Amino acid sequence: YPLNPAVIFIALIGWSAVAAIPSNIPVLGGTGLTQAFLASIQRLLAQYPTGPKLDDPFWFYLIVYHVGLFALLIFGQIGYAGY
Amino acid sequence: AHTVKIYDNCIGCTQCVRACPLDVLEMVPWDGCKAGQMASAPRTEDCVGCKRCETACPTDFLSIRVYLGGETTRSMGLAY
Amino acid sequence: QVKVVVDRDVVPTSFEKWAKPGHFSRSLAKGPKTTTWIWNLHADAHDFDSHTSSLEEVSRKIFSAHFGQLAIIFIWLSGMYFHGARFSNYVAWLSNPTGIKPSAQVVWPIVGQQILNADVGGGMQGIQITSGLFQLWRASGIVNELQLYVTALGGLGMAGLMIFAGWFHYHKAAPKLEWFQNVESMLNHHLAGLLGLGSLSWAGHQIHVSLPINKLLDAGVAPSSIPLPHEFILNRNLMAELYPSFQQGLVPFFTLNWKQYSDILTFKGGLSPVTGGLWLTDVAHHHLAIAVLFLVAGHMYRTNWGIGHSIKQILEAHKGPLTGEGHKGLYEILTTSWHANLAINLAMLGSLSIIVAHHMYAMPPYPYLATDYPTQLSLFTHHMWIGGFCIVGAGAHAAIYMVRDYSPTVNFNNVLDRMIRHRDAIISHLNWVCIFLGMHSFGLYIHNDTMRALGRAQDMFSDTAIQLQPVFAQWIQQIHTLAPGNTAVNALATASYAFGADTVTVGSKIAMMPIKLGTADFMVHHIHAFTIHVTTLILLKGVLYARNSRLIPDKANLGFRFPCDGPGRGGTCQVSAWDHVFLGLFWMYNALSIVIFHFSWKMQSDVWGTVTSNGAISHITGGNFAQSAITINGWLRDFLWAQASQVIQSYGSSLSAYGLMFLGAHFVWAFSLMFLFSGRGYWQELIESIVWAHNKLKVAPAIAPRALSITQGRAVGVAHYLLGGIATTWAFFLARIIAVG
Amino acid sequence: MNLKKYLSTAPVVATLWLFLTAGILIELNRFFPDSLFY
Amino acid sequence: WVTFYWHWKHLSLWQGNVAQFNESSTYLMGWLRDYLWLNSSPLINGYNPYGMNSLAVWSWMFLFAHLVWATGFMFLISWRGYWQELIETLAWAHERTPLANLIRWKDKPVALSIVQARLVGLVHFTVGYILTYAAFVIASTAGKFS
Amino acid sequence: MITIPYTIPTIMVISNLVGVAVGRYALGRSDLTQLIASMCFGHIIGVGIVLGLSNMGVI
Amino acid sequence: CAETEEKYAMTWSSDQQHIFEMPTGGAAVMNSGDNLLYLARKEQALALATQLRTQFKIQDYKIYRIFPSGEVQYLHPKDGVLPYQVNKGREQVGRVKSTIGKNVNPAQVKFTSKATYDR
Amino acid sequence: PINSSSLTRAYLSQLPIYRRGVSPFLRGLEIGMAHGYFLIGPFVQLGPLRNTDIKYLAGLLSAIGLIVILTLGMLLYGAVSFTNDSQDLESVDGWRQLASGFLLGAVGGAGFAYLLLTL
Ligand code: CLA
Ligand code: CLA
Ligand code: CLA
Ligand code: CLA
Ligand SMILES: CC1=C(/C=C/C(C)=C/C=C/C(C)=C/C=C/C=C(C)/C=C/C=C(C)/C=C/C2=C(C)CCCC2(C)C)C(C)(C)CCC1
Ligand SMILES: CC1=C(C/C=C(\C)CCC[C@H](C)CCC[C@H](C)CCCC(C)C)C(=O)c2ccccc2C1=O
Ligand SMILES: CC1=C(C/C=C(\C)CCC[C@H](C)CCC[C@H](C)CCCC(C)C)C(=O)c2ccccc2C1=O
Ligand code: SF4
Ligand code: SF4
Repeated sequence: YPLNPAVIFIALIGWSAVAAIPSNIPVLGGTGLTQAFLASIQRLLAQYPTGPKLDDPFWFYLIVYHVGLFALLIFGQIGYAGY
Repeated sequence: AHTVKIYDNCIGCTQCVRACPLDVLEMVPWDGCKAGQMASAPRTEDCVGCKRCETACPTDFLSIRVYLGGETTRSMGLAY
Repeated sequence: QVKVVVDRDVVPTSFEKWAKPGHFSRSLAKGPKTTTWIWNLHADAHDFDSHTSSLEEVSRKIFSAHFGQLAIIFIWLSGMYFHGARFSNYVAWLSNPTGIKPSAQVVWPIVGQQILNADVGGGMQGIQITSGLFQLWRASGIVNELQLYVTALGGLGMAGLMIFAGWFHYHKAAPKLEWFQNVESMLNHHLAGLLGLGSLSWAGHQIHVSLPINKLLDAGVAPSSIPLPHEFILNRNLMAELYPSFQQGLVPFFTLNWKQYSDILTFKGGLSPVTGGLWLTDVAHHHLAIAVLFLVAGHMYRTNWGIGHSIKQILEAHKGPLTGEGHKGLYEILTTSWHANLAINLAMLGSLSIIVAHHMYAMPPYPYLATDYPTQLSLFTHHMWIGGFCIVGAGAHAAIYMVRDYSPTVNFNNVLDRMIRHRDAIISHLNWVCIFLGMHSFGLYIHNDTMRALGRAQDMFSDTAIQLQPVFAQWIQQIHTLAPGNTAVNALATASYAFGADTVTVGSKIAMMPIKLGTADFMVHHIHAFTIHVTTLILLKGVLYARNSRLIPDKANLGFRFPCDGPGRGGTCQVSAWDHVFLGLFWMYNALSIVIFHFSWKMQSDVWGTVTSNGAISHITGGNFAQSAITINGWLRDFLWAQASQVIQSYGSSLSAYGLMFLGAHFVWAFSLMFLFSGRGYWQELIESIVWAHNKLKVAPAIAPRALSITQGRAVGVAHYLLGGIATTWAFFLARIIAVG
Repeated sequence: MNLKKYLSTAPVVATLWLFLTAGILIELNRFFPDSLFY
Repeated sequence: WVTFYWHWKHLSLWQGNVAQFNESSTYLMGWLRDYLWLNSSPLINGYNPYGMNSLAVWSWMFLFAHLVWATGFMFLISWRGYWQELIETLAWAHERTPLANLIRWKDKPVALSIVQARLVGLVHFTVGYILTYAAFVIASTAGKFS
Repeated sequence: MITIPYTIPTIMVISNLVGVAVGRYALGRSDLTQLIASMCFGHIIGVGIVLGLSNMGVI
Repeated sequence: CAETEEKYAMTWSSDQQHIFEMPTGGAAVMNSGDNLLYLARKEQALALATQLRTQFKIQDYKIYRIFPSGEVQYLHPKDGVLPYQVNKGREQVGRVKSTIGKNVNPAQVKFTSKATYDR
Repeated sequence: PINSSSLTRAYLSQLPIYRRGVSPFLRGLEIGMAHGYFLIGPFVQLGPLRNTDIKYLAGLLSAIGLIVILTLGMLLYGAVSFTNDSQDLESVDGWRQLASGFLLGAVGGAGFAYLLLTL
């Protein structure tokens, strides 16, 4: 059934770049939607047991990033329905 | 096996055979009734014993009686 | 295409067929040679899809019966407005709502029962309302008794329009099937006309009645200096003082200067701390949002002008590869059978009613609703139980569609029967999820039960013991704390005070407190996940095995309400698709009994109660949940034993009718069990041994006295199990919280 | 004509009659309440 | 009813207040109030979130016995042909799965026949009933005394 | 609502013209209901643009 | 399974590609010329015989009882005759002399390996 | 059908049973090498002696306490079922080598996790 498992990475630029340059200031991210996450993973990446439930820019930009990323890669498989 | 015995009230109106979903009961030409028919149960090894015959047995009291006997593979009616 | 084709003068309106009971079914007009004709007179009285296969005559019968239902609903609501008018203390309640307990029904003075007339203040006694009608009326802006008499009168007038309506639509103007299968128009008028104009016109009522009136009552004016709702529309000068945006007229609306309507309409959320309810500015703005959004939503169905969809060209385009055929067939499924539509509409109606229950405890939408806790309680509880039963009707009427109106020709390789191709893999993983959740939702209670009983309280699942803090609920609850500044940008307060900031105290009574969810509430949520998955197991087993199981490979031939097949296959009692609905009603009583027992005890420990000076806190049970919900001795002691003290000591007082509806509802509960455990092969010749005692005295009844049938004899066991078991919790709840709230 | 035949059925007569005997008891217990004698 | 009556007669004699019986036993909330609701108080305090005592066996057993009793209803109310077509889902799922289709049954899995099922539901009704009331006699009198 | 220099009716008629441009594409018959449907859609798009241009940003 | 249990192989022929319903569940394609169908148990197979025969003419049909040693049997039809129709070849077994009214009491069958109806 | 593809077939194929040929002692020693390493886990952190210095030793005695019971179930199932002597895991001798492999490999997994809880 999975006839065309061609590419995945086209969704990534398809989801980061559509949310990076829109800032939309007064929310959690005063910067863009993805810069407020990729900036907020390198503080925690080098073996940090922190990041509690009050850690807004990590935990919130986990779900609000992956819920569009999942949908846009699923629609990337819908991007092999016209084949 | 469920011993199905068919007594002499069986006036041969064939709701037993048409009611049984297993073809354990057939009709036998028997010159003792008005219709000349009386059911038989040869293949009681396939008999489930669901007593759907005794529902549709329009005799006085139940020409066909289904005695619940042994329980083999087929008579238990399990799928696997 | 779309047109209206209606037969006129169809059925004569004589009383002739009333003299033939059981005229309707050709299998039943034989006359009663047994008493089972009596009961089958009633179970076949609404098998409209089993009188005659002609869908036109069926569809006329049902569509005319709907107006009978709405006739009873308008008689009922006109009853509520008249009992609010004549019998209630509503005008007195409107003076001080936090002191006067709401009551309408004033019990007639016969032997003793005048003690049921509770002195609820207002200079007049009577049994206390817990339905919360007065909070709906203060939100409506009903000032004096005259609008209740007039609205009850209009309730009778609409009841007459529904009686004359259904009479007019079965007999002397009844439509064809081509009128009924016009479903793009039916959605096109319900999404827009019913719901759209309902919410829009209700926004008109709230803005031009409720906003000035519940601004004047928010100022605290007695209902004498308040003018008529009427008198706000004759001149804007009585509303321009209250909201200066009415001075600009509709000119800022049509110029799209909708910043100017910030006085009338806003997005605040939270709760008004004076009245304890929602801001009616938010609620009127809300119904404008449903108004524009539903009126937009109506126009997606092409009817006459070639503009819009049809359901067919939508469903056929979802031809996904894991289903193969896609939804090819469902528009012929859902426009020929009514039980399928009843399954969908009952499922979504019941789940909407549960959504109603949650959104009424945690965002109390009526003024002074969360300050009289019984109306706060039971409006949660009641919309749960119709919120429950209407789901099982789904599991009934999705089963009936699979038995009666299923057709494999129209329904070949689509999304529907490809489920039935692997219904063993459906029901088997529901089976696994039920056992996994049962161990991990109830074995934790046996565990903490034993660990508290074995003394080793360190080995429990308490706060102090092995903690099971619900991580996700606390996290997204914290997102809702961080709503009104971050993401709901133009908000001011949170979506509720069940999420975020400090509690709301209205008249020394706690409106809503931020609910903390820790390590006991976790396990009750896994109860709810568990007992929802069991009813989903029984009601998907009752639909997927409705027609051709691998045990009995002809249930479509046997029917829907057949009892069984027989003792063969080792016994096949209680095997029909009806019987899974029979079991889903018990598990309905379980699942909702622990939904409301989770409610009425976590919100007597973590929300409700009173406050004293310096912001001090005092719940009704006093924080006695998280140390006590983790066991069952803590559950049965601290809730079902300790909360009984205001039900059981209620004799001599005004709550004593509940003390009668507590005992007798135990009775009916246990009286159900006689119908559940025994069977008609006992009762039939017990009865016939009594028929000997009538034949001896020539008191032989002509209608021969059979016992009940099997499906009846178990259906009555459900219908007493639920009336008895539900009315126990009914009288226990209302007898509990009226003695406090 | 047939309306009285509907009013002669089992539940309608049972309610017009048990409504009547219930009215005998309720009206006979307002007029003579607390009747433990006789 | 014999032993509720005897036991509530002698919890009035042994306490001493015979008037507590004779005033509050002629109606049913006298029983469910003055006998079941009050004399289960030293039972159901068998262990608390403050500790426990010697009655913590019986207060456990009590709860245990309710779990026996209502499991009886699962066999008494809900009869076989539900389960006989549910064991087919379990045996389908066991046959079809990997790593367990090796471990096959010898006796074929079959739901309990409807004489056994009514019997085992009766047995849980008895064991649940009698263990609940043996918990309440002993925890009640051992809670008001000893 | 002021005249031809840039205001709210300036940015409604362009949304209505691209709306009726959609009506030329979405079952593009030249009948009445192209106008009554499609000018209504560009009217929805217009109202969704105008206040959205009014809330976050200069008009 | 097919390694230890009897698989019932219903074979039949038709005229048009109609659509029947499996006893497993869900619709089947119904090959028009001639088609077999391996099934589990006999009630499924004769329930399919009622599924087809009460709809339309489907005759010259019968299950070959595949038992795992390999050979077949002939169920249903047995004698080119429909079972409620009377053929003068079926020899009756399973009858007694009278009704239940002359069956012996089980205190006469007690401690003997007989049945309560044998006479 | 679905969930029977070649990734499923290739992954289930090289399992410690469905793979082609291993001595049943080592075929069971791989099974116990997984399971006995596994079962130290939910007795150290959550057991009754999780607060003394017998956090780790109670994992051994408890887990091997499960292991001898599980091999007892292995020997029951090979005692009752698998009556033939086809020398593989469907035999008696191959099954008791599978059970002895599960015992020695499982206790080896328990002691391996115990000595690897040193760090
Ligand atoms: C926009 C017009 C409109 C409105 C407001 C309704 C409203 C309703 N329809 Mg309905 N319907 C419509 C158009 C409309 N329909 C069309 C065009 C069709 C054909 C496709 C149908 C076919 C249809 C069926 C088949 C059924 C309904 C039902 C219902 C009721 C649902 C119960 C409810 O919500 O209680 C809330 C109740 C109210 C809000 C009361 C509203 C009553 C007032 C008087 C408005 C009624 C307007 C009425 C149509 C005017 C008749 C015109 C005539 C004089 C020429 C509700 C009254 C169901 C029902 O219960 O039957 C009655 C039902 O089974 N409708
Ligand atoms: C209190 C009585 C009671 C109990 C415990 C159950 C329990 C159950 N019912 Mg149920 N049922 C009941 C009454 C009860 N029912 C009644 C009255 C009805 C009438 C309508 C039904 C109707 C019904 C239906 C229709 C179905 C069930 C099903 C189930 C099972 C759901 C899966 C689950 O929870 O697994 C977890 C098990 C438990 C929570 C039970 C407690 C076990 C503890 C936690 C662990 C074991 C204890 C201990 C360690 C044992 C070992 C020691 C011992 C050997 C000495 C579960 C066993 C479903 C089923 O059969 O399959 C899913 C199903 O379809 N029930
Ligand atoms: C801006 C208009 C507006 C306003 C003022 C309200 C106000 C209210 N709504 Mg609400 N609502 C709205 C629009 C609005 N709603 C819309 C458009 C929907 C449909 C999606 C809903 C659906 C809804 C439900 C289901 C419920 C409420 C409830 C409430 C009340 C609770 C108080 C609160 O904090 O709610 C604040 C309200 C919100 C946070 C809702 C925001 C909804 C947004 C506008 C949806 C936008 C949809 C759009 C197409 C984008 C979709 C994607 C998006 C999800 C990111 C309050 C009166 C509750 C109630 O009945 O009170 C007891 C309740 O249960 N509303
Ligand atoms: C089902 C619910 C449940 C749960 C979760 C627990 C959990 C626990 N109980 Mg317990 N208990 C329960 C029900 C339960 N109990 C009931 C119903 C009773 C009474 C009959 C008791 C009576 C009881 C006693 C008397 C005691 C406990 C104790 C304990 C603790 C240690 C037990 C242990 O070693 O675990 C054993 C765990 C295993 C052997 C592991 C099996 C489970 C694994 C994790 C499954 C993993 C599958 C995996 C996810 C599959 C996917 C991976 C794969 C694809 C590769 C532990 C917290 C003891 C204690 O002191 O508490 C601290 C103790 O003394 N319990
Ligand atoms: C979650 C997840 C998963 C799962 C997991 C697993 C798979 C794990 C397991 C693991 C395991 C389970 C491991 C095991 C270990 C072991 C080893 C690697 C080995 C070692 C060795 C041994 C154990 C030895 C022993 C001994 C001794 C010590 C002495 C002598 C005897 C003997 C030799 C026996 C996966 C990946 C799928 C995917 C992702 C996610
Ligand atoms: C008690 C019982 C009965 C007997 C119930 C009897 C037959 C019905 C008793 C109620 C009827 C309605 C009484 C008839 C009274 C008439 C209404 C007339 C009386 C006069 C007035 C009340 C109108 C069953 O038939 C049965 C069947 C299957 C499982 C369990 C049971 C079962 O437990
Ligand atoms: C739950 C339930 C089941 C399921 C009960 C299952 C099939 C039995 C599970 C208990 C057995 C004992 C578990 C097997 C484990 C034993 C240790 C195996 C050996 C037991 C024998 C040697 C005695 C039914 O079979 C049933 C049948 C008829 C009416 C109602 C019901 C019913 O309610
Ligand atoms: S016995 Fe009853 S059923 Fe069997 S044939 Fe004679 S009549 Fe028809
Ligand atoms: S016993 Fe069951 S199967 Fe055999 S005939 Fe009588 S009813 Fe049909």
